[PDB]
Amino acid sequence: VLSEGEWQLVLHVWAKVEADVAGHGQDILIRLFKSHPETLEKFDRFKHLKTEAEMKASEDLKKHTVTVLTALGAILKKKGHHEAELKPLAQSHATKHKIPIKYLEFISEAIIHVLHSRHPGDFGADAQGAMNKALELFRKDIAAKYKELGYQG
Ligand code: HEM
Repeated sequence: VLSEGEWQLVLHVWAKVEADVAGHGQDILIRLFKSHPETLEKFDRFKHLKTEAEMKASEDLKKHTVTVLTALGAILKKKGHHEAELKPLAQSHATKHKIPIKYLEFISEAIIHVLHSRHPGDFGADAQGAMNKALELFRKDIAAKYKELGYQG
């Protein structure tokens, strides 16, 4: 369970993401695909993309990243009270997309990397610790739902 102080550190950096969610989204998914290329294979819609330049140029990818970060932002804003938000997300990611917990760890790494790079003013050590805790909570709660849904993860 995160403290209110920890949630405020999470939300204060998220406020900066929201200046330009699309640009942050592109950076995060591209970082994921670069660091862990196997993750790209889960996206039938995007797996044809060969290079960072192609990824950056894809309007379709950009739009998807906005969807992803907006969904995550809505979860974070619930400050742990995210049961309603996690239900549809866990179901689609377990049963339609088949995304293991390991891959959610990878995207968490990418989020932390991009925030660390872009936002040193709001992503010092304590703030990064808080974001790590928030993403760990998200992954733990998704993992529990995965199990309930019949997916090993
Ligand atoms: C922060 C974690 C993530 C969030 C918040 C998130 C959110 C979303 C949302 C909102 C959608 C559209 C609605 C839906 O199908 O549920 C989506 C679709 C999808 N997600 Fe995720 N996602 C996350 C992580 C991942 C990861 C790590 C992968 C793969 C490695 C992945 C694979 C997919 C795929 C393949 C789709 C369908 C794309 C399409 O063909 O339109 N997701 N995601």
